[PDB]
Amino acid sequence: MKELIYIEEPSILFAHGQKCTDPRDGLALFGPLNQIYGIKSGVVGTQKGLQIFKSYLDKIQKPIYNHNNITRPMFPGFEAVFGCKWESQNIVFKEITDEEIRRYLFNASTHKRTYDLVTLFNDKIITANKNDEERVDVWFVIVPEEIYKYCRPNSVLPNELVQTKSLISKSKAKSFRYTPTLFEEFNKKLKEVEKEAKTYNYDAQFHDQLKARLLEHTIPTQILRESTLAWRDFKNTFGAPIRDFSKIEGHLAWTISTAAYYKAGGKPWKLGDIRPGVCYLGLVYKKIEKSKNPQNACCAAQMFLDNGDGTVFKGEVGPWYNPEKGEYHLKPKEAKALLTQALESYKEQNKSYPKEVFIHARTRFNDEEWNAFNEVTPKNTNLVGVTITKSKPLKLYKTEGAFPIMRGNAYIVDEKKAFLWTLGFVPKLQSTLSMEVPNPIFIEINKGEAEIQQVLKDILALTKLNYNACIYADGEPVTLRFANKIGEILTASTEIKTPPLAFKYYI
Amino acid sequence: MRNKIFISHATPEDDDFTRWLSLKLIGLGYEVWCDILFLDKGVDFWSTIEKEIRENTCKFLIVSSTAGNKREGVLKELAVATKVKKHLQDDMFIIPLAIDENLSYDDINIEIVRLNAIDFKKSWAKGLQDLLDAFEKQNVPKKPPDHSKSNLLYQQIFLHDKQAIEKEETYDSNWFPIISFPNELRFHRYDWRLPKQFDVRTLAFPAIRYKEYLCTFAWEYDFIHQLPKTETYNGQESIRISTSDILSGRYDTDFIRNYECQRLIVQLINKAFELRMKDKNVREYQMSKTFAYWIEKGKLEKDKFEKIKLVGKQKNKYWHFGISAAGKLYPSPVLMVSSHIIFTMDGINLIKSKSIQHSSRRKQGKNWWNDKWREKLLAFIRFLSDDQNAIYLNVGSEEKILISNKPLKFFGKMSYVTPSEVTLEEESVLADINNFEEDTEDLDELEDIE
Repeated sequence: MKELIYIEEPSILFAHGQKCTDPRDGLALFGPLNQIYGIKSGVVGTQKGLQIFKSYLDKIQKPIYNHNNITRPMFPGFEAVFGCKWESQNIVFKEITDEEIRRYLFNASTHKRTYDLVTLFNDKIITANKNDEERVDVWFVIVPEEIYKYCRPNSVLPNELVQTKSLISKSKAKSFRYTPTLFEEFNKKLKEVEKEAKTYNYDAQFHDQLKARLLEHTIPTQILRESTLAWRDFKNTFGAPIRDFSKIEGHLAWTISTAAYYKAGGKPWKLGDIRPGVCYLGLVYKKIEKSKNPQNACCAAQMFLDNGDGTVFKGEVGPWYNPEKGEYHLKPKEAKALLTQALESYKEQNKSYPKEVFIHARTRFNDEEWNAFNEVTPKNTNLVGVTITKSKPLKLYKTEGAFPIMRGNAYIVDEKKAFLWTLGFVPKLQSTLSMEVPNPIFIEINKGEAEIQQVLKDILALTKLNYNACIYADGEPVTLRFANKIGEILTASTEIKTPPLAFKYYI
Repeated sequence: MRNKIFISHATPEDDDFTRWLSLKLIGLGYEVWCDILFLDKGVDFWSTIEKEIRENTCKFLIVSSTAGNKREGVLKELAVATKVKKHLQDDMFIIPLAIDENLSYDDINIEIVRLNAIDFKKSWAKGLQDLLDAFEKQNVPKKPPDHSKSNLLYQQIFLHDKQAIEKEETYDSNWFPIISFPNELRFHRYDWRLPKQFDVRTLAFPAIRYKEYLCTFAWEYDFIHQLPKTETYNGQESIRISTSDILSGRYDTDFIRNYECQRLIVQLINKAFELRMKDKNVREYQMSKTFAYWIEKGKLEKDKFEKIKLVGKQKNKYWHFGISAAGKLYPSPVLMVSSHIIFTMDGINLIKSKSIQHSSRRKQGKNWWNDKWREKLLAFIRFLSDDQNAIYLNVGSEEKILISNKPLKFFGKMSYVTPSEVTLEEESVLADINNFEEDTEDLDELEDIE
């Protein structure tokens, strides 16, 4: 037979120096890692949205129970968990009337409707952030259900609800930006055509476009649908709720509270077993569909040390995508610039260069890119490149019982390639984190020298640093889980030049 | 000396709360007694409870809930605490904790109405702060804060059976090892004898075109029927390469590199699997770039092989268990098999829409757990076996590839305590609630079906 090694469950540190395995238990018993004075919440949306938000806050100030307290522990209340007040009083509210929404919601062009609505919300948020004496820690956007339903890339407005026709087709707009040279005094009709073509520069995703347009202003934002908070009030034709959340009310309260606390400036938890001087980098790639060159892509890197509070660096845009292989690679100069920025940021934060640097990516590294990375790594620093992929399926079925393989079991093929099970049964929750039979992630050390068991432990630990959702563990390490989301936000607009370094603006 | 704090409450309900306050108080240095932490289910608890109220308790906390005001044990403990309070002349011996918003001050026992309860209803943190202020004002004994004690108690009591235990677990995989390979890999130099437009996938045995050669494990005469020009072909013109040298990495010649030979062997294994599937009369479902093979309804007696069901029903649609295989050599020479679910309307005719297939597969697999997947995969693989131990992939008239029906078994040294499957059913029911955030684009195909 082939032997399986076991990787112990990574413990996470909390307040008073206490360690636990479940973020919910640690938060409930000891509280977050650091305390904040309070949360000054700002709300932009309809009046019904403000009432729903206030009701949700008043509800989460008091405990919420779940049917099964083992897998989904209860919510002891915001003040009893985080130790900071989140009051529903004194909220900076910027109303968006239903007439304003209806003015832009009934446009046939998805891009134009999304751009107009996102412009309304973003202008309200920016004006409040600039002209108000009261500073807002986190801005909460209560998006009505109609906006969420009709402002997605694949959403089509029914022909009965179309009030304003589209002045330009998608292909004609894609063939405007690159052939601007409008070069003429234009009738108002052509100026409206120009404006819609410019709206085509932005993705049709409401959330991603709002995040991209609010990045440059360093304004934290949390986007919540109306039915996420008041799902009982949103009923279908049969009388039953559209989305039944009666079994995850405690989990939803946990997730929203943790996200709001993290975005307000506080760090909930961090890794309990920290290796000093270790820096993880996540190489992230996203294709720019609006580029003249189909090979163009946007490259991003994310740096995490011991907590989820990370640093995001945006690389230059150039021909990184290789259509023959389906792999992304940076040219030497851009790779050197990205790694130099990351290492200098680490040196600024921690007063000394890291002892070990791990770069996690979804594709193998070539020799040119790796030599570029090594040319900027100090002589006293170890640089390792690791690829984590889900495309190599090794399914293990337990012989006895219906429950899957326990989380943490690993299979070491050789000194550089190994299988790790970040999904499976969890003894603490007495249940499984993934349906069917969990898929292991394939961990391969392509470049550099590093012990495989240490890399497995580090990746399992990094699985625990998801501050957007207060779940026990994720399927992927934090260095790569938010690759898709961060890439989409960065590519949602072509006007982003110097995005902020802090991670709280990207989720 | 009386230095303990007594928390009285209900067992099934008032359970989560007592935990928070208790741990919080013990972490702050207070010696706390509550039956959740210090009572082992099965012992006569009344004598110990009465002794702790009468002899060691300084403050008696009663959780005032709707069920707390009616539970018999809570009332008995309150009576004992009232006797002790009258004995000690300490009018603040009983400190009520109001946690239920629906508990009016008239529904609280008349003995408890006269005592100023601490408002835990609005916020548990504010109630804890009020409790700590009251305890400080009453000079309740306490030790320096030691949260490690609370953490240790939590781990010992509420995580005893919820930890990884040491026990060997044997895991069945989906890799089926290859017992043997043909002795030689042969490159028949057909040149003209092989027309440039001949599709080698139509040959009775696996073959690959490489330059002017034909790469296969089969002999020259195996293709005389389908390539009559090769009847006059000399066998000494073939380049015969040992398979063991290829697999072990000892093969080094200028004609072809070793990794190319390994890739050709992988392709030949895949082609032999395709031909074997066509020999077993299993239907084909075209995936993105590979093929999945499923069993038609009525082919197997009662749609079952070895008491394991392979074809079944799901509402108006039928589900079929299918496999898709790819050859692997590097970890070990095995035959990798992946499990699929393929749906048909009447058991024969496929469903053309891809999103219907995806949604139905997710819906059906949500309720399929480890045991179902393992049993169905093993039954399918035993359906393809020619003897009790292995399945034969024909590659020539005299050369074959032997693949075991027993998967490559894995074993680990750490296990878990198996709970009831009701937890699995609960997770199945809860999966859709989480998935309703990513599945709002597949809801139109369902209306397309109706």
